[PDB]
Amino acid sequence: LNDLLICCRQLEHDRATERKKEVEKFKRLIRDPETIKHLDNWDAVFRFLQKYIQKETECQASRQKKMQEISSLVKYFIKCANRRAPRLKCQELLNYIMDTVKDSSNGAIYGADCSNILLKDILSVRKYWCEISQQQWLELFSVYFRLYLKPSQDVHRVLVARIIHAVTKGCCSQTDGLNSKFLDFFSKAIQCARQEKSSSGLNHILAALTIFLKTLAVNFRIRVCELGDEILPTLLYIWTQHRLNDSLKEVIIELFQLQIYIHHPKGAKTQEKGAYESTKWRSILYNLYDLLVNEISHIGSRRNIAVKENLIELMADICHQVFNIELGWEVIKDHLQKSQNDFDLVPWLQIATQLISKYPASLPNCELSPLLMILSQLLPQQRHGERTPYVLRCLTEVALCQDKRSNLESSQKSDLLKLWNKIWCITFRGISSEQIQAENFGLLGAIIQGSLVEVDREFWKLFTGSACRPSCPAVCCLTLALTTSIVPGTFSLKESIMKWLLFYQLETEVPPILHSNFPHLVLEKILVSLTMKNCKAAMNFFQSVPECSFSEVEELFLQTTFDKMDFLTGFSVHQNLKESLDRCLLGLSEQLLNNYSSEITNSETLVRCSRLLVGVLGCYCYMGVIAEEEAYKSELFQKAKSLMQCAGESITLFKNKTNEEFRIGSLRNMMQLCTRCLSNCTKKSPNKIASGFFLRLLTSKLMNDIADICKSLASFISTIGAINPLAEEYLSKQDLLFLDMLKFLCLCVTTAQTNTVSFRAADIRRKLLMLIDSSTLEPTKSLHLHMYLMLLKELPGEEYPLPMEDVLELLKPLSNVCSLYRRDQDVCKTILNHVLHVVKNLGQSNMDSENTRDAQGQFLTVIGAFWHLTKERKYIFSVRMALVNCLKTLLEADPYSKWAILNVMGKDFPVNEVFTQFLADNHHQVRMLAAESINRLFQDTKLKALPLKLQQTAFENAYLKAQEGMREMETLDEIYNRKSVLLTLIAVVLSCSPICEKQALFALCKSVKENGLEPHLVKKVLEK
Repeated sequence: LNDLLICCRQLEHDRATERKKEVEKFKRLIRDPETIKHLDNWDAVFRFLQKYIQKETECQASRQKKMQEISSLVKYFIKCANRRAPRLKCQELLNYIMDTVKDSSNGAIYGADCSNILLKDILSVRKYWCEISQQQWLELFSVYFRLYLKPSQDVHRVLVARIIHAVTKGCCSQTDGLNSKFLDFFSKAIQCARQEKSSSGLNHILAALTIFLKTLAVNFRIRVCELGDEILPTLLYIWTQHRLNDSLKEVIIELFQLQIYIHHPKGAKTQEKGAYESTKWRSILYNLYDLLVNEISHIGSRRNIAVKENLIELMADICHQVFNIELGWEVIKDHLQKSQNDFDLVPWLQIATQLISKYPASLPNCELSPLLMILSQLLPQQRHGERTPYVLRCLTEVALCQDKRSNLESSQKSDLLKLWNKIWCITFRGISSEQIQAENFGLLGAIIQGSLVEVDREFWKLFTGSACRPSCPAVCCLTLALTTSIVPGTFSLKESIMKWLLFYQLETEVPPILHSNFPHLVLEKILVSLTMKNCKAAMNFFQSVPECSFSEVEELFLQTTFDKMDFLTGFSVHQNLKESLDRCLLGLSEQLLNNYSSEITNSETLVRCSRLLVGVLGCYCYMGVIAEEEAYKSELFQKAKSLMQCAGESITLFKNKTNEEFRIGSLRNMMQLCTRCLSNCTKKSPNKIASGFFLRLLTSKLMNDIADICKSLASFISTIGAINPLAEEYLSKQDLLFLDMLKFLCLCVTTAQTNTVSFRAADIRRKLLMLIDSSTLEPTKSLHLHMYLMLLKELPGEEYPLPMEDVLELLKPLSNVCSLYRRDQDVCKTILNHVLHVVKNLGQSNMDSENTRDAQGQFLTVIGAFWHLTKERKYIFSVRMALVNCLKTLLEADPYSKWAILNVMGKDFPVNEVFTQFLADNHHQVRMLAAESINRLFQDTKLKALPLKLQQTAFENAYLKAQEGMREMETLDEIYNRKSVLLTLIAVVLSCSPICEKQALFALCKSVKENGLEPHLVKKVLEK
């Protein structure tokens, strides 16, 4: 250490001729013991190299090579300094990279190399990706945009843009964003892009602009609309003039879609329904429709003749926004009719299909009949063409749209009935084709569900014999045929259908139903209902049970404009058929059992068949045919248990040969199947009873083997910016398998308590908690973070809480984990989202021992640390939203704040008082989440109300906070946003509280004149 420093000082003090050899001497001076003893410093040798460079650069073109050399040297040094871990501090290295490229004296290749080091070594490391402050991000963005905007053109310009694309992604996701005054830069980069044909970095500049606009859309929406009005004509001109590179057009389409989303949130058409309108925007919309219409009739817009879907969605959005120069469905019908070849006809079919599906009200009922006639004329060509699957999908969308309308005239309905009968006649013939089985059966199901065509006896012949194989579309059409019709008697047809569904090929192909996954409890319901006295009643009874991006910004816009307000809103069975079904099931199960081999036979097929058996039993037990106790003694249960035993030995084999990789593919599939076999929902349904039967299937040995393999698997050892540590690309096949079996074990432990099972849930839960033991758990490891997060999310349950010791063990590693990932915003948000599920077990103070108090304090200190850091401006709006959600859950679990008090700096804060503070936040999303969730302060929400004084003081504090947020105030967007929060809070209080109704109404009356609330808006709220 000291000797190395002395040698470095001597080399630095040597003469230039001596320094020439001293460079190589210092390069070779590094060694493994030197690095081992140097772990802390590296900054000392960094400044040594820095003054060496500053002295060398001062002393023609002959210097250029030297520069290259020294560049390589520092690069090599960096690669040697940060190879094992990022020991080198980000700050001074960032300033060095800043000022080496800031000056123009350095060579262009030197600047390109320095930018290469910046991109590949600084911005590619998560730690440096996080420790960069907001000022550093803004200065790097500014200087690099100045570099890009320079008139000098080289290859490195492209590499400049890739830096900016990175920098913006680092500025919009790790800090509170960059100021809106930076919108000029991009605008400049756009305007010059009009002149130069090269457009070296436009592909990355526009992609970074998309991220900036997405971040800058929650606030300053009018500013973004004006920016779009400014730049969109230039983008249209670029599209028309440019060489049309696929990446550039793809990014431009994304920008156009973002602009449409911002202007028309979720299809808002009129200004009074949430849309923002301008004359320039309307002209832009018409020009962009013309551009898309022209560009669609191109070879590259798509062997395959289908236009890429993003173009189709953009075209459909534009058409919906410009349909009422006159535009309408007339041009679509004309293009559908006149076009001869399928090249120019498929795009219009796709446009019509997407427009009808996304906007069912966009097609007038007067034009429905001509469209149906055109589609019927387009169906047949005596054979199967390229256009047929698209025509079938368009017809399916039309059929689904028709059934959603009740204002249809009788003459119109009777005319459409004839066309639908003709359509059925056309499509039913030619159903034997395997290529369009999905589309054909989808059209048939759409027609049947709406009762558009009376089902004939020929239809029921489809699900018999070898006419068609059992598939998801065919079974989904059959489950609607049973729902909306009665099977004819051609004891014979029902038995034939049951045999067709359960037809097993004798002696080695698996039956088709076992081969492919089917929707849960869909085959079982059909099979059970086919044996019932009244098939249609059984189907309807089964169907009557209840089941268990930029969209958020559009919802926030709608809430801000107040167009969206979430608040203020026994049977009898044919014995012969029942026994025939049991005979078929026994035959299939024993056929699987005998054909099963310990090595070659698949495992997910056995699990699928056992799922079918237990689903049939659960469907029978849901009705009055069979009780649970008798179902436990049925031969179907024994066959399912044997199937489970056969499947378990596949896991048992893997328990020893963990090194295998081909086993993992099947093991993951079978784990997913077993996971979806269960159901955590508690409402009585066939799903719950089937899940109970499947729970009783599992044995103790299989569960112990799964737990042992999970224990073993945890002991093992391009992208724009740095990779998220929670990213899926860090997960190997074994890691994914471990995550699957961990979820399966968690579900089994959670839902075992309701029934009586062969395995002990306590031991498995003890092993699961042993997985996150302090000695073994390494939070920095990617797999261990996922495992801990999954355990935090899945283990707690309000209905049957964890023992307080188990909850204490669960929260034990939380503080260290949060300390480790303090600077990572995404990981902090995920941790806050996942720790919210502990509050349900935490809240119950029935066993108010030392353990309950300890667990409550342990959770509250972690939440208080996050709140204190948030007040210290250490977290972005996403972490603030996660914290608001956690505080909302705490308020739900303790309305009176008996125990939900967080202590910071020796000061106690009730959660109710803290939650009000977020009403005056600097981000509109957090404000409108707090305002929308403020109803927890007025009702128990466990729907009893709260005491008079508590409600009064809560409303007074919330109203004062909302007023204060307004008071401390180009800026039109902020004013509108603050008024929206005030009005939303008052409306929520009015809707959720009869005690404070008069007070809220008087507050609204006062704020109409004091805070300048727009009367036309509060009137709209008051009408609702």
